[PDB]
Amino acid sequence: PFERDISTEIYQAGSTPCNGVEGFNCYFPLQSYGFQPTNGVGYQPYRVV
Amino acid sequence: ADYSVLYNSASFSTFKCYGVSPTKLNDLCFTNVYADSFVIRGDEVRQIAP
Repeated sequence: PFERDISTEIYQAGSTPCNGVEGFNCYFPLQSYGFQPTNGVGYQPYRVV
Repeated sequence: ADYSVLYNSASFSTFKCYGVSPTKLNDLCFTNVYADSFVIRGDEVRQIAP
């Protein structure tokens, strides 16, 4: 709670470790939001404070 | 049925299995388990993918 983390390392999906291959089942922890015109109202950004 | 022999001595590499893991199966209790075998194209033995 109330802790901000900026760590970005390879995530372990399961067996057969990636070993820095960044291939199948080996993705970066950070992902960008999907903001496209072909989306519903619920997919639009919201000013949440 | 003693299913520990599956992982008692095995060297199965690239074990990418989706769903319930066959290992540690004594915890779950079911009625019937079936094993299926088939013959396919020789050149498609590594070409079969989901």
